[PDB]
Amino acid sequence: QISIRGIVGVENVAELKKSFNRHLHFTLVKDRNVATTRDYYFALAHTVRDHLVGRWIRTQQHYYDKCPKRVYYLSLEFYMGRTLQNTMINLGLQNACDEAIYQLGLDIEELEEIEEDAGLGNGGLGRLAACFLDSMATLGLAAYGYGIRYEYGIFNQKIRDGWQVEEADDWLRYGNPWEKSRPEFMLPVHFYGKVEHTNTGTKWIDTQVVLALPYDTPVPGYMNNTVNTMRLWSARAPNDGDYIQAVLDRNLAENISRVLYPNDNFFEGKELRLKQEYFVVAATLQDIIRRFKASKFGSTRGAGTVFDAFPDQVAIQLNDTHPALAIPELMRIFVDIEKLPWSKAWELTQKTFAYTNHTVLPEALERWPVDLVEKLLPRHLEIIYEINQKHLDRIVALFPKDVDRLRRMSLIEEEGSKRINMAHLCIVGSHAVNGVAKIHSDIVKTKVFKDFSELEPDKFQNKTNGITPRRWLLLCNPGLAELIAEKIGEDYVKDLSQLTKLHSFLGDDVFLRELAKVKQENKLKFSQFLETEYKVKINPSSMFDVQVKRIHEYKRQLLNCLHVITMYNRIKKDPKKLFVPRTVIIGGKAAPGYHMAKMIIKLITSVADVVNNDPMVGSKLKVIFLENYRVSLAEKVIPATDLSEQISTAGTEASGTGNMKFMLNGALTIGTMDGANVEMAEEAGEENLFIFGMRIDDVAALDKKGYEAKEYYEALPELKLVIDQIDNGFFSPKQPDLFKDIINMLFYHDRFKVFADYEAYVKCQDKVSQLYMNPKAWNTMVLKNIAASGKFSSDRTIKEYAQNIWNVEPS
Amino acid sequence: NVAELKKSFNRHLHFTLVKDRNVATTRDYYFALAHTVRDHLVGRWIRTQQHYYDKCPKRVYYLSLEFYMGRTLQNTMINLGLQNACDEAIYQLGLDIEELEEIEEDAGLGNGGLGRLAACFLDSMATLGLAAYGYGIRYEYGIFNQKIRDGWQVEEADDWLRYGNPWEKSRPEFMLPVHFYGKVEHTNTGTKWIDTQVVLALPYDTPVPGYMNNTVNTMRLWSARAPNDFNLRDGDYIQAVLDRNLAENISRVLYPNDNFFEGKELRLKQEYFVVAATLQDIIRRFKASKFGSTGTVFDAFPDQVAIQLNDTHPALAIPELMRIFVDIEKLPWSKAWELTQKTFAYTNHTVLPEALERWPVDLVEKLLPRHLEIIYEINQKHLDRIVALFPKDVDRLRRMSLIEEEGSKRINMAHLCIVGSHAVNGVAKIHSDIVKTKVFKDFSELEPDKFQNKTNGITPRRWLLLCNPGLAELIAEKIGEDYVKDLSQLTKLHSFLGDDVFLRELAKVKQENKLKFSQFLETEYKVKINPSSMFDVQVKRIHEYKRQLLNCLHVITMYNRIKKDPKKLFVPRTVIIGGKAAPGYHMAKMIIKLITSVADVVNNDPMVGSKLKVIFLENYRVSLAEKVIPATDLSEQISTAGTEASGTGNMKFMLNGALTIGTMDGANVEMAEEAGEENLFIFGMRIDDVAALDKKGYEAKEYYEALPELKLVIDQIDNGFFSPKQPDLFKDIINMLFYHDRFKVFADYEAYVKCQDKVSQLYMNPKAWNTMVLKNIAASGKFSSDRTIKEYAQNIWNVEPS
Ligand SMILES: Cc1cc(C)c(NC(=O)Nc2cc3ccccc3cc2C(=O)N[C@H](C(=O)O)[C@@H](C)OC(C)(C)C)c(C)c1
Ligand SMILES: Cc1cc(C)c(NC(=O)Nc2cc3ccccc3cc2C(=O)N[C@H](C(=O)O)[C@@H](C)OC(C)(C)C)c(C)c1
Ligand SMILES: Cc1cc(C)c(NC(=O)Nc2cc3ccccc3cc2C(=O)N[C@H](C(=O)O)[C@@H](C)OC(C)(C)C)c(C)c1
Ligand SMILES: *Cc1c(COP(=O)(O)O)cnc(C)c1O
Ligand SMILES: *Cc1c(COP(=O)(O)O)cnc(C)c1O
Ligand SMILES: CC(=O)N[C@@H]1O[C@H](CO)[C@@H](O)[C@H](O)[C@H]1O
Ligand SMILES: CC(=O)N[C@@H]1O[C@H](CO)[C@@H](O)[C@H](O)[C@H]1O
Ligand SMILES: Cn1c(=O)c2c(ncn2C)n(C)c1=O
Ligand SMILES: Cn1c(=O)c2c(ncn2C)n(C)c1=O
Repeated sequence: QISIRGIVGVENVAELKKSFNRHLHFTLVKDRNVATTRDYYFALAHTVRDHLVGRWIRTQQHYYDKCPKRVYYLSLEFYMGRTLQNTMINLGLQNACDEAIYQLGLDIEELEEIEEDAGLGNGGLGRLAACFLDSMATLGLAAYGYGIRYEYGIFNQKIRDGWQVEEADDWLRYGNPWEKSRPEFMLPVHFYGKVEHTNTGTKWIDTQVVLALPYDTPVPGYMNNTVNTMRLWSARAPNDGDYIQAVLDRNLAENISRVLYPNDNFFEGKELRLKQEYFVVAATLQDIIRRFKASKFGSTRGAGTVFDAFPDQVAIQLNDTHPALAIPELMRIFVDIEKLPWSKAWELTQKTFAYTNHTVLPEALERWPVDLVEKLLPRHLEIIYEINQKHLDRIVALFPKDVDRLRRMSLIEEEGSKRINMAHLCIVGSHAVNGVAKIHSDIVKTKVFKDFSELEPDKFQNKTNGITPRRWLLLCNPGLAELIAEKIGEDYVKDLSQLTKLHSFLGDDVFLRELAKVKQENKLKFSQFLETEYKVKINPSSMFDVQVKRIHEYKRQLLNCLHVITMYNRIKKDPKKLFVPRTVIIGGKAAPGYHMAKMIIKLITSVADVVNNDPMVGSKLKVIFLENYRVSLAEKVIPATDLSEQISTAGTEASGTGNMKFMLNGALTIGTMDGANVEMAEEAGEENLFIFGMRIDDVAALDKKGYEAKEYYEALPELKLVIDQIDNGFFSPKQPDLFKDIINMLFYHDRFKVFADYEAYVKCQDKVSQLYMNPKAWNTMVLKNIAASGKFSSDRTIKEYAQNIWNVEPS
Repeated sequence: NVAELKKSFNRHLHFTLVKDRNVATTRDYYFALAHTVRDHLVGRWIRTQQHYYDKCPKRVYYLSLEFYMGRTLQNTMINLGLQNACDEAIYQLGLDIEELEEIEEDAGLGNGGLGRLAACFLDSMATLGLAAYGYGIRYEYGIFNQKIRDGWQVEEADDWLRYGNPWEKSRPEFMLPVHFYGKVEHTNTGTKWIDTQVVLALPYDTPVPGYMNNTVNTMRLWSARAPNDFNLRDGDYIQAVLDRNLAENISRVLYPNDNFFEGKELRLKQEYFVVAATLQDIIRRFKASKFGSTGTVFDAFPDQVAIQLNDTHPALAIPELMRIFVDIEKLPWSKAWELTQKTFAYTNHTVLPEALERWPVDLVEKLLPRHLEIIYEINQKHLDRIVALFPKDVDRLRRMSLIEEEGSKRINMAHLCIVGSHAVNGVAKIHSDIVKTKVFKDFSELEPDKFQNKTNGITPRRWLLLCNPGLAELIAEKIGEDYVKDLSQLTKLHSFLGDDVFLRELAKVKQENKLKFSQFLETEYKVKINPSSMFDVQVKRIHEYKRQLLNCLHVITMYNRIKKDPKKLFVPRTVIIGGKAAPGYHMAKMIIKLITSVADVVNNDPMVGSKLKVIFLENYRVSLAEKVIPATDLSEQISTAGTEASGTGNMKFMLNGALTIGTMDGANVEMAEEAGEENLFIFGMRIDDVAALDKKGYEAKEYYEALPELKLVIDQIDNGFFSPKQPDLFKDIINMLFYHDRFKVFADYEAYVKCQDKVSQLYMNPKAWNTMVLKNIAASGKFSSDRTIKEYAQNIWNVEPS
C-alpha cells in the first residue's frame, strides 16, 4: 500500500491533506471554524473517490478496447454497507489517509462512523451480491452489478416497550458521495397498455412510460487496477384536469424506486413489487444492448443489428427469480423490436442467462397471478405462454403418456387462480441453474426440479457461497488480520486457502495466547458499545454467544430462547453450582408484516428483562437483543463473538453466509448439518464444530411418521418448565396470555420442529460450556476453524462461476 | 488566468463529472465550467459570512414566495470579472461558451414582476454591500414550460433539477421543524401548541455575487422533507413510507398564478412553511451573534434585523414572530408587539381585487390554530384603539378589521401586514398614492408616516451588461464604466445629442441585436423575418388588464389596411407577443389562441408578405427576455390606467434602446417624467378618465358602432375569419368585450391606433428615431434597482451601503 514515510511518502500524505482541505473549502463551502465531523467525513470521502477516478475511466476504456466477455449481475438487492474504509483499503490508501486525518487533528474512527449504510438489501441474498462485486473486481472480471436505487433501504429498527418498531431508512438525507448521477443515460420503461396483432406484427401499445435514471457507484478491486461499476436505477416521471395535481401525481411513477420490500425469504405478490422487477430488468437489458451495439462487436446486416455473438459478449446472472422477467423481456426485444425469428432468439436467450436458486422454502417462491401480469405486462404474458407451449410440446414428444408430468413441468399453475411459476421460467430460459451449497444444490436438482434435471442433466450445478475477506477480515478485524500476516505473510488476502499455513502453530502456546488476546480486544471494544446503548453490565470474562440474522421461524431464534430460559432455571435452582458465564446476544430484523417473528422478538426482550434484573443471576448470564442489525453492526459484533449460533432446521437454510463470517473471525460454531454448515464441518473436521440435532433424513422420517410436539414436552422436564413459564405469564406478569400464539404454533403448527431438536441442542450447549473453561483446547479448536476457512472466500466462488457458467477468465 | 481556468475545467470534467473527454457531452462541459466559476466565489462567500459575524451590521432579510432568477452562469462570470477569460479558455478547448450557456435551465421560481423584483434586489443588495439574504422555497418544479399545440397553450412540468444544480449547496445539517394542525392548551407555563404534524425544512444555499466587489450574499431556499423519528402516536409499512410524499409535496411546485389569489390549503402550507423556517433561522443566527449575549437579548433585535415582506404571501411572519417571542422566548405581549412592528416592513404590489389574499378563518383555524388566536388578539387591540379614537364610527371598525365577517369569514392579510409593520410601500408613485389615500385611507389617516413609495427598478448587470454587451460596451467607451454602479451617470450621454456618428453606432448595436434575434426566430418558428421591419414587442404574463387583446386588435387593423390598399405605403413590422397564461385562466388561454390564429392568417397571406409578420413567442421567461428585449424597437406597455402597479419590463426596454408606446400607468408615468413626455408614445385614458367612464357607465357597443375599423376587426373575430373550421371559437372573448370588459379595451382602441400611426411615421426617420432613443437611454438611470435599494435602506431598513 501507499507509503507514509520518506520523501515520497511525506508528499503522499501532504497531497491527501491538501485535497481534504480543498474539498472542505470548494465542495462543502465551509470554513474550518464552522465545519462539523460530518463535513470532515464528506471531505475525506471526496478525496478518496478522486483517487479511483483514473482507474474507473481506464477500466471502462479497457473493456471497450479489448472486448472481454462481460458479466452482468442482475439483482433487486445490493447490501453494500459503508464504503469509505473498504475503498481506502482496496486502493492501498488507508495508512496514508489515516496519517493525513491524524495530522489534521481529527479522529478517523469518528469520521468513519458518520457514514450511513447503503442498506439496499434484506440479508444474505443482497449481501452475497455485495461480496460478489468485490470479488469480481479483485479478479479483474468485466462485471457490472445492476439494481434499483431505493430512496429507502431496509428500515431502521428500534425497540419500544420490548417490541420492534420501524423507521424509514432515509440514507440519502445528507447525500451520497459514492454515486455519480448520470441522467443522460436515462431509458424508458413501459407499463400497462395492450397488445395489437396487425399486418405489421405484434405491437405493445397505449403504454404508460416511466424513465429509469442510472446512478453509478465505483467497485474497486483489492490492490489492482480494476474499478468496476454498480449501476442502480431510479424512477422518474416523463416530461411529455388540475395542473397542480398533475404535477403532484409525478410521485406515482417515482414510487417505483421509493422503498425496498423488507421481506427476507417471503413472497408478497404486490403490484408495486412486480413493477420494480420489470423496471430493473427493462432498463438493464436496454443498457446492455446499447453497450453491445456501440462495441467493436456491434455490426449491422440487411436484417439489422447482428446478435449472433451476443452471448459470446454477454452473460446475465439472475439473482433468484426476482429478475425472471429478463427472459421474456429479452425475447420481446429480439422478436418484437429486432425482428429475429423466435427459434434463433430463444437460442440466444438461453445462452445469455443463468439462474441462481437461493431457497426451497415454499413461502419464498414467486408465483405471480396471471391476471396481474396480464394487466401490467400483457405482451410478457403472451411471450411466457408461448415459451410454455413450446416447452410442453417438447415434453409431450418425449413422454406421450405422462399427463401429470406436463402439469408438474408447466410454467403455469392452473388450479383456482392461475399463477406463473417464475422458477420454471428461469430454468427453461437459462443454460445453467445453480444452488448455493452442496446440500441445497442437490435438493434443487434431484428433488424440487427432478423432472427438469432428468431431461437436462448438465444444466444443474452447485456454487457454494462465499464472503469477501476484505470487508469480513481486513476491514472488520484488523487485529486478527495483523496477527495472521505476522505469522504467514499477506498473500492470504488474495488466496484465502493460504490460511492452512496457520496449522504450523498448532500447540504453540504463544500463538494461542495472541489469538485469545485479539478476541479479547474485540470483546472489550464491542462491550463499550453495548454498555452505551443498553442498560446492562457486561461480564468481560463471559462467553459471547451470538445469533445475528433475520428473525425467522426456520432460523429458530426461538430454540435459542428456550436454551436461555433453561440456563436461567438451572441458575435459580442451584445458585452455588458452577456456571460458565455467558453474554447471549440475539439480533435481527423482522419483516414488518411477519407476526410470529415480531412475537419472537417480544419473547426475547421479555426474557432478557427477567434474566438481566434477577440478582440471583447477576454476572452469570446477561441477554441482549441487538437492535438494528445490519452490515456495519455485523462488522462490529462478529469479531467479538466466541460462539456462533447457526441452528436452522436441517434442509431450510440454503447456504448461510453469517456462518462463514463467524468462522473466519475466531468463533466456534454450534449448528445443525444444514446449508454450508455441512461444508464448514468438511473443511475443519466435524469434531471441530459443535454439530447437533436432526439431519435432513431424520427430518424426513419425522415428517413421514408425523410430528407430535407434545410428546417432547411431556418427556423432557426442563422443556416443560420453560414452556409453562412462557404460557402461564412468568415472562409477562402484566399480560399472562401474551405469548399464546407462540405456544399454539409450537404445539400444533411448528413446521420447523423446535421441540424435536431441543434435547440435543441443550446437551451440545453443555459441551460448549465445558470447552470454554479450557482456553488452550478452546483456542486450538478456533485455530483449526480459521485455518480451514479458506474455501469460503467469495473469490473461490466467483472463479467457479467464471469457469463453469459465464465462460470468462480472471484478468 | 486563462491557463488556470482551462486546467480547472479539465479537473472538474475528470473528477467531478467522472468523464473522459472522448465520451463527454455538451452538458458535461457546461457543468465543468459552472463548477470552475463557482470555485472563484467561495473565498468571498465564506469571508462575507465571517465579516457579518465579526462586525454585526444590521441584516436585511428579503422574504418572498418567489425568486425569478433565470440562469446563473453568465451573470456570475460578469459580476466576478471572469467573462472574457472564460470565453477565451473555452475557445482554446475547442468549444463555444455561448453553446454551453444554453444548456443551463432557468431557476424559474417565480411568475413575473414580483418574483423578478426579488431577483434584481438580491443583485443590487450584494453590489451595494448590504448584509442581505433572500429567503424562499426551493420548488422542485418552477413555472411550467409552455408549449403551443394547435395554437393553444399546453403546460409541461418544469423539471429544472433533473441534471442537478451546480449553483446551490444543500445544507441538511441546518434543517428546522415546521408544525401544522394540532391544538392549543393555555397552561400555567404559557400557551402550548401540541399534537402537531411536523415537516422538516432543508435549506439550499445559492451565492449572490455583488458586481465587482468582495461581497457574496446568500439566497437560502427551503425544501420540504418528512421527519424520521418514531412517535408513540404511530398500518401498511410500504404505504407509510410512500405517504412521506405528502409532507414533501409542500415544496413540490410553484403556484403559477400572476396577480390572482387561489385559496388552496397547499398554498397556505407553503406560506407558513417558508415563514416558520425563515424566522427560526433568523433567530438562531441572532442568538449566536455578539448581540445574542446580554433586559432581554431581543431588545436589540430590530436594530440587528429587518424583514421585508414581498406582498402579503408571507404575512404569517407577523403572528409567527409573536408566537416565538411570547410562547417560546416568554416575552410579554406588549414587548413582543413593539419588537415585531419595528422588525417588519410590507410591500404592496397590486390593487386588483382578484389578487387580494383573504384566507377563510376555518381553514386557518384547522391548520394554524395558535396563529388564528394571535391574529384575533392583534385585531382586538387594533379595533379597541379605533373605538377609542372614533366612538361613533361603527362602519370604520368594519372597514379596518383584519376579519371580514360577510358570510364566509376571512382574514384580510393586507390589513394584518399594515398593522404589524412599521412601513408600508407601493412600487411606483401613482400606485403608492392610491394605496395610501384610497385603498388604505383609514390606516394612513391614523398613521401618515407609515406609508411610503419606493419606485421599482431593474439591475443593469443582467438587464444591460449581460443581455446587451454591445450597448454596454458602446456606453462604456464614451463615458467609462462608473454607470454600472451608478446608473444616473447615463445622463452624460445627453451630450452626444446631435452626434450623428454616435447615433449611427447606437443604431448599429440595435441592428446587430435584431439580426441575432431574427436568427433565433427563423430557427424556432420557420417564418421569414424582414430585417428592416420595426420589432414591435409585448412580452409579459397574459392578462386581461395588460391588454394583449388590444394589441391584437391593432394587428388585425394593420392587416386589413394592407388588404384594402396593397400599393399604399406601409412601414413593415414584426409583431411579437409572448407570455404565459395561468393554467386555470380561461380568458388568457382564449387570448393566446386568438393571437396564434391571427398570426397563421397574417403570416401566410401572400398579399401581406414581408410587410407584416406576427409571432407568438413561446415559453417567455427570464433567459428569453434577455434575448428579445435588446432586439426591440417598440415596447408595448398598454395596461388600463390604474391597473399596472409599476411594471418592470417597461424599464428593461427603455434601458435597451426601445421606444415605448403606453398608457399613463404605473412607472410609465415616471419614465415620461425622466425622459420627457414627448419622447414616449403616450396615449389613451388617464386614471381620472377611467373613473369618469365608470361613473357614466361603460357601453362597449357604442365604440363598435362608431368606429368602422373596429367593427370590421370584431366582426371578423366574431364570424370565423380567423377560425374558419370553428366559426364561434372566440364567442367568450366577444361576449366579454361587449358585456363584461373591466379594462375597457374598446375605449382606448381609437387613441391606441392613432398613436401607433405616429410611431410608424417616426420609424421612417432614423435620425429622429435614434435621437428619441438616446433621450430614453440617457434618462433611464432612475430605474436601476441600485437606486431603489438605496431608498429602502435609508428610509425603511436603516442600513448603510458598504
Ligand atoms: C449561508 C452560508 C454560507 C456559507 C459560506 C457558509 N459557510 C461558512 O463557512 N460560513 C461561515 C463562516 C464563518 C467563519 C468565521 C466566523 C463565522 C462564520 C460563520 C459562517 C456562517 O455562515 N454561519 C452560519 C450562518 O450564519 O447561518 C451558521 C453556521 O451559524 C448559525 C448556526 C449561528 C446560524 C454557511 C455555513 C452558510
Ligand atoms: C459506468 C461509467 C463509468 C465511467 C467511468 C464513465 N465515464 C467514462 O469516461 N467512461 C468511458 C470512457 C471511455 C474512454 C475511452 C473509450 C471508451 C470509454 C467508454 C466509457 C464508458 O463508460 N462508456 C459508457 C458505457 O459503457 O456505459 C457509455 C458512454 O457508452 C455507451 C452509451 C455506448 C454504453 C461512464 C460514462 C460510465
Ligand atoms: C436609403 C437608405 C439607406 C439606409 C442605409 C437606410 N438605413 C438606415 O437606417 N439609415 C440611417 C441610419 C441612421 C442611424 C443613425 C443616425 C442617422 C441615420 C441615418 C440613416 C439614413 O440613411 N438616413 C437617410 C438620409 O439621411 O438621407 C434617410 C433615411 O433619412 C431621412 C428619411 C431623414 C431622409 C435607410 C433607412 C435608407
Ligand atoms: C451476512 C449477513 C446476513 C446473512 O446472515 P445468515 O446468518 O447467513 O442468514 C444477514 N444480514 C447481514 C447484515 C449480514 O451481514
Ligand atoms: C421583467 C419580466 C416580467 C415583468 O414584466 P412586466 O411587463 O413589467 O409585467 C415578467 N416576466 C419576465 C420573464 C420578466 O423578465
Ligand atoms: C431467498 C433468500 O434470500 N435466500 C437466502 O440466500 C442466501 C444467499 O445465497 C443464503 O445464504 C440463505 O441461506 C438463503 O436463505
Ligand atoms: C401581485 C403582483 O405580482 N404584482 C406585480 O408586482 C410587480 C413588482 O412590483 C409590479 O411591477 C407589477 O406592476 C405588479 O402587477
Ligand atoms: C408468515 N410469514 C409472513 O407473513 C412474512 C414472512 N416474511 C415477511 N412476512 C410478512 N415470513 C417469513 C412468514 O413466514
Ligand atoms: C379569472 N381569472 C382566473 O381564473 C385566473 C387568473 N389568473 C389565474 N387564474 C385561474 N386571473 C388573473 C383571472 O382574472
